[PDB]
Amino acid sequence: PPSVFAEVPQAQPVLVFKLTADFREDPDPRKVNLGVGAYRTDDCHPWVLPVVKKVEQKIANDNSLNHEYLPILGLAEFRSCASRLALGDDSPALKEKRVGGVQSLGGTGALRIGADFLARWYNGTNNKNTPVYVSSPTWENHNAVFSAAGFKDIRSYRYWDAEKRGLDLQGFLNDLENAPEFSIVVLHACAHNPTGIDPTPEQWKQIASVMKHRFLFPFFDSAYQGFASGNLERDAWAIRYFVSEGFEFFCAQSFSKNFGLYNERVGNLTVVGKEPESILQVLSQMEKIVRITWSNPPAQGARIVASTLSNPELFEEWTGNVKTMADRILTMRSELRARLEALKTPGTWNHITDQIGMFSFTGLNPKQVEYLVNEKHIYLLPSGRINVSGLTTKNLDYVATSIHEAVTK
Ligand SMILES: Cc1ncc(COP(=O)(O)O)c(C=O)c1O
Repeated sequence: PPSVFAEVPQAQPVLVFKLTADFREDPDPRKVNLGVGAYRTDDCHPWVLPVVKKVEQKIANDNSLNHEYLPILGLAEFRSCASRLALGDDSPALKEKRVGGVQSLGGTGALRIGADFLARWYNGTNNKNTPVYVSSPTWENHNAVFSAAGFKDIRSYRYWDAEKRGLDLQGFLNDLENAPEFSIVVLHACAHNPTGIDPTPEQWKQIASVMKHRFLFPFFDSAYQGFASGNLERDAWAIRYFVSEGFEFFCAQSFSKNFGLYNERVGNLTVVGKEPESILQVLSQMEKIVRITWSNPPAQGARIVASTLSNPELFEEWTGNVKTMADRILTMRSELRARLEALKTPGTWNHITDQIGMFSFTGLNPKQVEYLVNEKHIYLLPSGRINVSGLTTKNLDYVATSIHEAVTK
C-alpha cells in the first residue's frame, strides 16, 4: 500500500515568500510590505517599461519571425549585445576575440551553468573541492546554486560591518589573502544584494590586487547594470577594471530588473579568457551542460533585449526608462534619510544614501525589526533588508516614524 513519495519531506517555505503572505493576510490598514523582490512604482504597482511595450508591438507585427529552436548557446545578437553592454563597446577583450556569451535563464541560470562548468573543468577535472567564496550576507541562492553544482566547500568573506553600517574592507581583504590559490570568488558587480553597499573604485583596486596575487577566480554577478545608479558605464566599472588588469572571469548578467522582464528569464553568462581558441572550447562544453538542462533557451525575452540594444533610438529610450527607476530609488533613499535625521533618530543614517540600488540594509537589529513587523505592520526580513521601491510618498512618514520609534525604544 504505501506511496513511493511517502517519506518525502515538506520543504520549508522561503523567508521572503512567507513574509509576503503574512502581509496579504494581515488586515490592519497601515501595513507596508518592504520585502517585495521586484521594482514597484510610487503607486505600489509593477512597471512594464515603455520601451518593452514598444518592442513587444514590433515583435508581434514582424512576420519574418518563426519559432524554430534557437542555437544551444542562444540568440547570437542577444549574446553579443549583452556582453558588449557589460564590457563596453571598445573593450580589448572583444577586439581580441576572447569573450564568450551563453544565453541563460535569468541570472540564476547563468550562475548555475557557470557553476556546473567550474565543477567540471576548473582547477583540475571534476574538482568539487575548490573553495567558493560568497559575501557574508549574500543573495540566499548563491550558496544553494554552487552546492547544487557539487561544490562541497562554500565559504563566507566578510562584507557587512553591522557596527559601522558599511563595508568591512579589511575583513574582506584579509579573507581574500588567506584563500587557497585558485579559489572562486562570487562578487557583486554593483548594487550589493542585500546590503546595498558597494566598494568604491579605490577599494575595488585593492580587491583585485589580492585576487591577482592569489590567482582567485572572479565570478561576477551583475543583476543590476544601469538599474543601480542609472549609469550603465559606472555600474560596470569594476567588471571593466578586472578586464584591463588582465583577469580571466565569469560574469552572470540578469535583465530581469533593468528591463523589468522578470518572467521572461533573460540572462547571459559572459566569459572572459586569455586566448580566443580556448574560449571556443569553453563554449563547446557550455553547450553540453545546456543540453542536459534546458536544451536551448527561450526567444521572446532575448529578442526584446537584442532589439533594444542594437537600435540606438530604443537604446536611448531604454536608458531613459532605467534612469526613471534609479531616480525613484535615489529619491526614496534621500527622503527616508532626511526624515529620520529630522526626527533626530539615534545613530548615523548616511548609509541610506551611501548605498546604491533597490535593496538597503537599514542597520536595524532583529528586535528592532520584530517591533516594526509585530507592532507597526511594516514587513521586512530579520536582517533589516528593505526594498527601497516599497517606500512611497504616501507611506514614507509612517515608515520613518516607525523606524524612529524602533531605534529609540
Ligand atoms: C544579486 C542577484 N543575482 C542574481 C539574481 C537572479 O535573478 P534572475 O534569475 O531573476 O535574473 C538576483 C535576483 O534578485 C540578484 O539579486
